[PDB]
Amino acid sequence: KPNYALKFTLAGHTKAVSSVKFSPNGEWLASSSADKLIKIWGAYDGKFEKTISGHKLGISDVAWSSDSNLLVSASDDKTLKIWDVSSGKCLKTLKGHSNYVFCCNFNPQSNLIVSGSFDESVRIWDVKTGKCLKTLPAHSDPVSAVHFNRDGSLIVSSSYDGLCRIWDTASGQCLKTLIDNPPVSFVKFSPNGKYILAATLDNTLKLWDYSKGKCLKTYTGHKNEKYCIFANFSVTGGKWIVSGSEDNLVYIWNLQTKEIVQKLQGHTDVVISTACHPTENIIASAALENDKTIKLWKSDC
Ligand SMILES: CNC(=O)c1nc(NS(=O)(=O)c2cc(Br)cc(Cl)c2O)cn1C1CCCC1
Repeated sequence: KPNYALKFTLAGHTKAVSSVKFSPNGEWLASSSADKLIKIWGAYDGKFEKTISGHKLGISDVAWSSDSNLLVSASDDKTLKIWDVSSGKCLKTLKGHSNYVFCCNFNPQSNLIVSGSFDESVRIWDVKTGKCLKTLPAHSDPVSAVHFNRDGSLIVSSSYDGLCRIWDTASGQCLKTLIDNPPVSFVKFSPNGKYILAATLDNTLKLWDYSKGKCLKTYTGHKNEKYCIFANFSVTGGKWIVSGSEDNLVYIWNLQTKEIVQKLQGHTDVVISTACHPTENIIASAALENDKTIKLWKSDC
């Protein structure tokens, strides 16, 4: 079992935090908030680095380019913005969605951005020009998550409509639909690209072989019936699953046995987002508006 212990609490956001993400080079943590701001923090000591501003309404998600030089943010103002992290300047505003943008990601190559929106569509965008390349009629309800696989050739999307879908990046064609149908609040590809991890608002995480349409594992015991809470694979030490929870705790499961191996206590509101450091056994966690803080935790395995 891991032994994550609190090392830093990071205050500064003035509304609920929505997303935390470590930069791929391990140096930074980015946070987004309903307060319309992105904040950059040192990944190792939690020292505040800078505030990035420009969105007109709150932000649901942020994501890093693979070279850690760009961020993209998804906002209720119906746009995404591409930011140069070093200068804090908005490089591009991605316009096209007709309602709130809820989720976003770069592909590994980082020449594309994928977004999902309340408008039920998935859009694929050219990073260099900011132009929308494809609009996928992906779902019949808000899109809660979008993620590229390890080589960028596939996209997975989830939605409140109860579906997960796998898309061919180049053609935009839907290659697979996984379908009771509780709302899907989060999905991402596994590190080895063969599985997807999906959160449903039945307080359950499920590890699916999407090619076979078989559910290999389920992770339960946490509380998730309302919010789109990020889940993570922890790949630096022991193989874990990490998720926030609506009972204010961080949950950590053994990937193989599905046993809860740790619960991290300290937040005073829903833990809406967690993130796992790329090389060290470090977790970042973030909570809603009774709390508004980010916590950094460290384990020996
Ligand atoms: C000894 N290996 C396994 O037990 C195993 N690895 C995977 N691959 S994975 O999900 O992508 C993955 C997850 C984590 Br957390 C870290 C890494 Cl590095 C990684 O590759 C799946 N499993 C089993 C088979 C179904 C569930 C457990």
